[PDB]
Amino acid sequence: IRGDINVCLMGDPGVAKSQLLKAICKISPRGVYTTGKGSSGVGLTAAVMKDPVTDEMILEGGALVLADNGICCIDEFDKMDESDRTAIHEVMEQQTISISKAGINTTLNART
Amino acid sequence: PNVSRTIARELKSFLLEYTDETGRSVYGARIRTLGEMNSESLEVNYRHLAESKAILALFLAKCPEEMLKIFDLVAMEATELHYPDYARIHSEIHVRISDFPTIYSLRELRESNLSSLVRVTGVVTRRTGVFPQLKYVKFNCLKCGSILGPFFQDSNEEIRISFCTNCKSKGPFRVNGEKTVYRNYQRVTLQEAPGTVPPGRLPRHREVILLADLVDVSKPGEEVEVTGIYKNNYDGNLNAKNGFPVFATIIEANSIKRREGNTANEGEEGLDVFSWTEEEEREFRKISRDRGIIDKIISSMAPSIYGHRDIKTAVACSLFGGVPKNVNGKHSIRGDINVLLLGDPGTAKSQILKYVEKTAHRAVFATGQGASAVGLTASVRKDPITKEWTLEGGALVLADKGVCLIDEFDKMNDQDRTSIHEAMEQQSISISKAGIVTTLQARCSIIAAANPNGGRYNSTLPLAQNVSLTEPILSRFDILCVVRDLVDEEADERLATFVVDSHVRSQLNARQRRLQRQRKKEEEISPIPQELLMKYIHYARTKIYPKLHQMDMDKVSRVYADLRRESISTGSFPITVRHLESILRIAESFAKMRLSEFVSSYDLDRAIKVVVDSFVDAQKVSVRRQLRRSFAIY
Amino acid sequence: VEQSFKYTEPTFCPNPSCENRAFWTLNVTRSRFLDWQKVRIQENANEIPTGSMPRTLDVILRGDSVERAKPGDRCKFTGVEIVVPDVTQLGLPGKTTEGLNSGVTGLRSLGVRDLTYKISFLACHVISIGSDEINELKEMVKDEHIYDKLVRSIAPAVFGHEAVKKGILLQMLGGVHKSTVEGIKLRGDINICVVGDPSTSKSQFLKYVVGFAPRSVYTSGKASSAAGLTAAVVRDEEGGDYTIEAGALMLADNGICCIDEFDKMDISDQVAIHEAMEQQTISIAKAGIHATLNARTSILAAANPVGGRYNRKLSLRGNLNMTAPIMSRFDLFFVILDDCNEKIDTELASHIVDLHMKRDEAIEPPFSAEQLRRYIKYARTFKPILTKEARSYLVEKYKELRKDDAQGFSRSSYRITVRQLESMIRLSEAIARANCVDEITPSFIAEAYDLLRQSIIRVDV
Amino acid sequence: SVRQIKGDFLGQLITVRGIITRVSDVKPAVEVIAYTCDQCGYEVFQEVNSRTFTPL
Amino acid sequence: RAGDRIEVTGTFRSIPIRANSRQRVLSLYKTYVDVVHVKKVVRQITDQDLAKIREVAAREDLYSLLARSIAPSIYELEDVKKGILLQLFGGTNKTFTKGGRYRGDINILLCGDPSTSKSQILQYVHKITPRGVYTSGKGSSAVGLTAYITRDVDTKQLVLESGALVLSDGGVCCIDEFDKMSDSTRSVLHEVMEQQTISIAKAGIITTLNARSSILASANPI
DNA sequence: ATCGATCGATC
DNA sequence: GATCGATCGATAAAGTTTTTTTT
Ligand SMILES: Nc1ncnc2c1ncn2[C@@H]1O[C@H](COP(=O)(O)OP(=O)(O)OP(=O)(O)O)[C@@H](O)[C@H]1O
Repeated sequence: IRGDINVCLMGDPGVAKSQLLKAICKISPRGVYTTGKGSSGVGLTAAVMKDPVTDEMILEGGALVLADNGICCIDEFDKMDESDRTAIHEVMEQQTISISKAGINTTLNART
Repeated sequence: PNVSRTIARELKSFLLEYTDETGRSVYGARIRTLGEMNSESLEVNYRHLAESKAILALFLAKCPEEMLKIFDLVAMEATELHYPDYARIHSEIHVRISDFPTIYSLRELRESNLSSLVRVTGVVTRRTGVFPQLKYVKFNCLKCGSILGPFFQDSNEEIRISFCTNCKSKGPFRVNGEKTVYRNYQRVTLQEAPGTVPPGRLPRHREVILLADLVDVSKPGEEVEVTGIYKNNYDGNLNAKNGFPVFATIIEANSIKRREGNTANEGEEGLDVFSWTEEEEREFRKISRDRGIIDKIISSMAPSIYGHRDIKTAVACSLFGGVPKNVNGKHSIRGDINVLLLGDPGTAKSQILKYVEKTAHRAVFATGQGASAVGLTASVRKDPITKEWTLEGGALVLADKGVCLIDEFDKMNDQDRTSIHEAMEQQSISISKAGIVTTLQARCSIIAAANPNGGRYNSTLPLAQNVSLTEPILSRFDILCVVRDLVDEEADERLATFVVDSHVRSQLNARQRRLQRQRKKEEEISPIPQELLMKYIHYARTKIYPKLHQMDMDKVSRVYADLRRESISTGSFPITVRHLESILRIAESFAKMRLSEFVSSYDLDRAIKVVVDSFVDAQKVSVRRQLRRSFAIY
Repeated sequence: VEQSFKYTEPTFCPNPSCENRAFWTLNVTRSRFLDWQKVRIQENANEIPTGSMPRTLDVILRGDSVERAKPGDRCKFTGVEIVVPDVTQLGLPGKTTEGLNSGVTGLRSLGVRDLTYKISFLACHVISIGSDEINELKEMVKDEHIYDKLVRSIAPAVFGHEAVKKGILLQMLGGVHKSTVEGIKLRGDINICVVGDPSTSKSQFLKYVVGFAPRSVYTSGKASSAAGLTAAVVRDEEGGDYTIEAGALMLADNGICCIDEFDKMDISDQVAIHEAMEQQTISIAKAGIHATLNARTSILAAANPVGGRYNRKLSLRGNLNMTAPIMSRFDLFFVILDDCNEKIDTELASHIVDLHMKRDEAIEPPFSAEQLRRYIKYARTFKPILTKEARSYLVEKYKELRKDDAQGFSRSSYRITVRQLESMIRLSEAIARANCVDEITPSFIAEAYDLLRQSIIRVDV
Repeated sequence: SVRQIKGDFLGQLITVRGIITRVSDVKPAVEVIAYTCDQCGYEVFQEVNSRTFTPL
Repeated sequence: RAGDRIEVTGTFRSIPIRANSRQRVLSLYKTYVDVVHVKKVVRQITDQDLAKIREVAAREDLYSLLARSIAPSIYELEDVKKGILLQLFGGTNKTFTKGGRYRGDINILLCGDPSTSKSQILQYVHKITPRGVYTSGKGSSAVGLTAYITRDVDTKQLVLESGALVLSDGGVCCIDEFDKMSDSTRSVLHEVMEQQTISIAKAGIITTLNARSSILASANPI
């Protein structure tokens, strides 16, 4: 069964409200912060990328493969939505944080 | 050995003493003619090849190349008596071989084919330029005799040694610079053209090494087929696969010819003869001094289609062309004629354009959807891994007389049509997209296959209401051929009883008896057969230039002025300064077919009465009133 | 003799006491060769546990076995194993700890290196799974009603519709293609469609033909974006742009392709296949040189009506749901009608249950599948020519026919012109090509005239 | 800070602050050696130089 | 196989490496383990189970007994529970020698009220079948399903991995989002609905490979 | 700059 | 004729922002 409900906000002040949310996220335990640029929805889960001359094809990731059972505080919901909008459902959809690339088909947990 | 010395005597007899087809010394005539142009080439007739292989099939398919080296030195003496001291210029000749009775594709090569004659087709991809090749390795020692004679270097093997006939030390071999001539070298690599191939699969690669007097005959992109030998070079080094007991492939060539068309022949139209030496040029004058030739040629041009006359007047006039008359330091003059057809969906308009593709010398058939807005003209293909952004043109730079089908590809009509109507207006157009500012020169011709939105009379109103093509691009053409067919009986049978008989048209003597069968199958009513009529268009276009007079001019002055006046108050589509330029242009097109260089009086009113009627006959219900003006021109 | 995996230098036992191992010269004269190729294999689909990067290996084909291995099929092999290293030679200078076993393999008698050993595979022989019978044709050609025997023995999954059963059999065979000299190559086939209400007996023939016909592909023709029906080259990949592509026209070279659902394509391909219909070649110049490819095809179609139910009092000029000149470019149809009667549903119910029995094979087609299949392979080896003077009988029929469909000078542009006269004889020879008669009688073209005419009065109200 | 440590600070002792990035793993380095001949058993010793060396 | 939770009972070793590829020079080592034993974390059909189910097969209410067993927490809703076990009892391949080639597999669907264990029922069906699929939110696509060209990090060559519809050879295709699926795809499932196959038109090769498949659809309102 | 191979000289 | 020493020759390098059609 599902636990760990998710509350969302909306509204357009001129206060730049990230200080009203994410200041809590910068003192809360296991609360990692993200933005629009950088970690996309494919960059939210784990992936295989380039590395230095040492052991390549390591499983680099974003937030949800490392912020399990914590706080995932996000901003800019209309940014990089072609990969984001599916994957944010996949934590509310129970336990399907996975890397279904050509490399492997293993699935890790989802509790955030 | 020594009996091959007699072989040269045994074939110079067997070749030069007699040429077939009632003598005439055919091969004994084409030798001196290519001596006159100073172009270093010869041919061999296949029927002569059929007769000069009886003792030589075991000296062609057994040993192809050293037979040719002793075959080369007899051709000097075959013309040294004819042209004395011809060896003092360029000192060299080598033969070429004509067609062969094999149909090998690229896939079908095995071990049994090597070190023998081969024939294969394909297409030319990425190619290099022209380098010089050393060809005569004057070897050089350091302390002993440093001139070991000019050698005979091979293909990619680097034939050298460490020490021989001077010492046995490790003294390397060097060069010097006295009297080493150079032949050139041009490594076109070949890709299999996707024609006769079981589809849905990949292309396959080869390599072709050209030779001295066969450089840059091909152009990149164009379809070719090559006849040469097969060779091997076991270099013992390859670095895509591992090193293995394998060996590469090199195809050296002896000849090369252009794309061929309608591959169904048995003894002709595969070899580009196009060599109007004696039996043609002595004949071709009396066929030009007759009185109804222009009433005979255009009737007998496209034999398969009976139809209305005026299109065959126009489409024969299109590939005959005019003149690119240059001028002093001022604006140039268009030397092209660009027809445009308009037809009902079901008349023969798709066939005359198909048939004229064969009867031209070079062509292209970019039709319908999929014609890119840039791929017609030149485009830049990006570099490979260590190269530069080079210029690889497509259709229009290759085709000098090209054929497109711009009917109504409406989704891409707003893409490409900004790139074809400046091939005419600002003729010789080229572009500088992210590359080099250059200007290629392409004096191309354009025909078209327009198609209205449904029936031919989709409105009573003018042609801006009929076609979706707007005014100014449409005005870059000269004439609008339009068809009509409502209801008839005796004109209907004149097609109907005609086309039914066309479907009824479905060993040395017997090779020619089949060739004699080829005469009567196109000579039912005998309309001047196409065995030779295409064979003189190629020098009807590159040998004769016409001129005009001045006393036969000012009749046309009121023709342009009054008809423009008669069509502005009644405005369907206008005429400008360029219509009268097309008036005199197609006038001298007809006079080029008299092989005459002049302009008569009979050709002007002929050329007038093919434009004035073909303009007015698409107006309105009120075409009947305009025809009351029409015979004032006549 | 016996050049090994790296022995590019035979340097053993000269005849006299000359300089052994000093040089070599690979003679291209006496050293006989053999021809080979190196391909990769892959594991079959019904054995993978999951998408777990299905590994592979490589083979070598040595003898005549070259080119027998058509790529992309289930296949078997001989089975000799081998291991091949290649690291040190005369020419070019020879992640993780792969080749860790190689450090054991050092210190041979020549120079100290790190020679590996990688597993490979060699084959010798390939296979690819997936009389009186010649006298049986001579007996079966001496029958009488085989034109009527064949039409009853087409498909057990259909009942009735004896008009359209006649047409598909003529499509199943081929016509003629030889034509006039020095110019036009005429039509080579017929092309017939049937429109009707979906989820009916239209879909059964489409199931029937694609196994019954030689190499005939089926494609829905809905992917009108990338490639396939529309022909369009691929982007620059691994060494070049402007490469040819597949699609269900090029591999239908003497193959009978079948596409459906004409309504849902775009407005651009409706001239593209219209180009592909009139003659037998297509042309392309998209960002590369012109291509001269000739897809010798014969299409089969089944579109959808404008509302799913066909009106009766009108013509199909409204209900064709496309433009005008492709229909005139097409042949005629014999549209399948529909009705709800008390009797036909009951007999079709009995017709379907014994079929949908696991085993009720009491229905008897008077031929089998394969003896019909080899029969038309005997039928294609003739060339019947009209020789009688019924062409004078022929021309008056069309001359009467053209004055019917033109109901006025301002009547519609579905005027059946001289384009259809070719089909008016090239079906007329093919029906006589079914009954193995090498010439054309005026009696045989009786079924030829009305076959358009009973279906053009379906057009003309 | 690292912006001004360019000069005479070679072969000396300097503390620098900063931010640690690109942490590698723990790997065994070599400080002594012992080759075995399997005849005499005298395991030969040598010192270790920089990151590449050669046996005897 | 690659991609599972694992435990190993390994010894320890270390190897030298050559710095230059063509000399005997060597010094920062690389370690690796050597495993002695590893651990992750046609069935053998007995006869007591066949005897046990025949007691259940003696019970006439097996339809009702399988009606109540499929829901450990779900509200009753008898009508949806009919076809789900029926599709799981997915017929057989009643195939003739000549003609036909029909298969008894059918296709149910459902749509309607949002989040009525629409996914958890599909998760529950994923429990009851060992070899099946699971759809994703754009995990597969039109070109991302099959027909691959992909430049893999081991050899940079071609690999043809099967799509999920071919991958269910012995299962039930569970698939969703059939109102937000792109119209570049939702065009090849008609072929596996009809000819039970996937036709591949890729630069590699052509293949008419079949797909023994069975589908259900979980749509959504708008 | 170092290592390996080949050639020459000496025993 | 074989072995040892000296001299000469050959062997090690690295990539990933602009621009094209296309969907
Ligand atoms: N006047 C004619 N004489 C002989 N044959 C004809 C004539 N008109 C049509 N045909 C025949 O009709 C066939 C159909 O081709 P047709 O020329 O009608 O295409 P089209 O309607 O011109 O095509 P498009 O409109 O796309 O150019 C041709 O193969 C041709 O042989």
